Amino acid sequence: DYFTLYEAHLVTPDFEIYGATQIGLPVIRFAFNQRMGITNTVNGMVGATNYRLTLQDGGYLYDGQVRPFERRQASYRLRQADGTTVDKPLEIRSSVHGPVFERADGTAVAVRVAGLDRPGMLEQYFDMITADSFDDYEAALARMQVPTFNIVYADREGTINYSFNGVAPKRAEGDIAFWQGLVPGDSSRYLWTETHPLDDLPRVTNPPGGFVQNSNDPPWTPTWPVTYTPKDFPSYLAPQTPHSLRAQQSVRLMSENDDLTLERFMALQLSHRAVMADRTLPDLIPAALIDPDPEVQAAARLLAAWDREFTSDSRAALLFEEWARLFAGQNFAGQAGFATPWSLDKPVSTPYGVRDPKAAVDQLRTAIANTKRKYGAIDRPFGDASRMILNDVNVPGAAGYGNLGSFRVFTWSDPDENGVRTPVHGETWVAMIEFSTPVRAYGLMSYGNSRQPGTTHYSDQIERVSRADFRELLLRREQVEAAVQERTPFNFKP
Amino acid sequence: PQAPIAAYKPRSNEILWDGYGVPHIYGVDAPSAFYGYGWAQARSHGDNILRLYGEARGKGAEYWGPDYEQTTVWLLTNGVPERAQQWYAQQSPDFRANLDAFAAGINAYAQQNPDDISPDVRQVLPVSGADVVAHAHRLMNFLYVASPGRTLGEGDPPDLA
Amino acid sequence: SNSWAVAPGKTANGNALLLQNPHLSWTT
Repeated sequence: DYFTLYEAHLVTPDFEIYGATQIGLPVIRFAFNQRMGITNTVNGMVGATNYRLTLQDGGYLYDGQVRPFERRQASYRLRQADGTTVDKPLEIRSSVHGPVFERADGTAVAVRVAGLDRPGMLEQYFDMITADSFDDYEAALARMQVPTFNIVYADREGTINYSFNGVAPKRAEGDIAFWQGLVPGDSSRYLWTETHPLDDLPRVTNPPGGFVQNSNDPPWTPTWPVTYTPKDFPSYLAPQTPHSLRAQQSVRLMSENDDLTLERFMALQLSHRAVMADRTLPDLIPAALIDPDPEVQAAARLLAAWDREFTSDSRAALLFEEWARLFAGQNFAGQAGFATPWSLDKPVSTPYGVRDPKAAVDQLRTAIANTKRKYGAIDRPFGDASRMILNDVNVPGAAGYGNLGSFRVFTWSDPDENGVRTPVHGETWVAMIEFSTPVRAYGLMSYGNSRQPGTTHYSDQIERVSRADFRELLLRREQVEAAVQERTPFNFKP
Repeated sequence: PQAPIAAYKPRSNEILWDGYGVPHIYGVDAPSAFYGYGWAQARSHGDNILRLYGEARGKGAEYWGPDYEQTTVWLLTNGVPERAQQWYAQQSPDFRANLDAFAAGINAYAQQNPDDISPDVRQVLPVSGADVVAHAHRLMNFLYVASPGRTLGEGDPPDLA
Repeated sequence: SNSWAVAPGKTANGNALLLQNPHLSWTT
């Protein structure tokens, strides 16, 4: 509900913004205009701490002493089945850290959220997306009112920037995993009070490689060559974990290509490679062909002949996914199966290989069974099982799971009884902009621009998505006047 | 150096909607554009917007019963509704007027098109500038940054479609 | 989600490029 995006275009005498944003927000988070544009990705900025309290004598232990809770008696109303409401009491207990919650297992936890004193989130975004210059953009960003997100920026003057943005507490010790778990709630040692300014955070501007990127990876290869390393920052800002195969593809697609056109940029975004197959099939196939089971041999020959792309017509891709579920977990992020582990020294070519081929063939054996049960056969076309269905529009799917290496993402659901599955998460608003004069931009919204019952604008873009047939985005008045189908005059009197 | 194309200067307030239901909102000043934007959003996503604003008031349990209760406890315990009132008062006067206009656009869409608002979210109306601030606050700080799941020791993401 | 920005020197026409590409729930 909360995550649904909406596309819009605003024009006044003093500003212009085009793009997508979460419904209910009065500013456009994914915005561009004739001068500039930004986008966002989740960085998981650790902006809160959960403290384990030690309860003692009706208070909590803190620096050797029992300390009483701040307590207030509040209440809220709860609607009953018969349409009335009843008054329910609610105690709000609080420690120095913040408000206290009790987990089902009895753990008393106090949550401390940073940046509760930052009222200007909406205005900061607003000033960012209507900035007259990069310096103005940066001064807005530097206010620290937007508590999270990677944020990427480009403009018609030629500047690009990546910022690992958010409001991060200053701490004197502890790495990210420590501050992500339950931190001890019995000592002022772990009670932070200040937060980092913008120039303490990983950022990159106009780097020698001529691009920036982020695909939810930790911020240590935002560009290539890199301009910093993890030791340049406090160890609690971001993980030092293996980069996903999608994120590896992100770096490669940008770094290895040059003399880019908007057209080629768009084509690169559609990348749907089974990178994990590149890392595993060289060891897996010969090991599997040794197996006496003729079904495993046949499975191995089907995988070997596959071009390793998640296309609609792929007969091997479903089977490969089912193998990967076992070899790398249900999220495809597990590392224990590989022979050569991930390394930041080879960040787009590790991990690699199959550590234990014999065990992996056993995983293939099980995956064959799983595949036939889910989909009816080991060689069902990928796009016959994977469909994009909104109202009465039913179109073939392509691309897939990010952790298998697909850049363009469709997190396919578990299949229904007929083996049909649809995206639960993935491509929504997709736009590509060139900051020429005038700007040129194309985009699509997977699930349309409206969700009101009976609208003709819920399912009217998904067929175009199935063919990567992008809409030209219309910012110039004359383009808008040529395309208009409805005019709503309004007037606002405060 | 080459300047950008001449900016368009709106002379009247209007939404030009294209064939995919994208609103092109022209305002003679900022508050007008924000009003148009709220009207549009109400038209395209009104019901779920009203539900979300209702929740961010801490009134989910009151409006819609037990399925909304744990979110209500999370938000009231974290003081979200009152903090939003403070952030709203703490806005710069000019941006506050933009937020007020946005909310007024929602209210106006609903008032002019009451058939399009689902019965059980009607009780949310009217919405205010502070509701707009509150929803943003709950989204950023109390879904993205601090989720109920990570504090309460639960797990799987939201589940209401 | 994915995000790309490309500097002028890496393009043919000499203008920066931007990809907006948030991955979010469809909630069908």
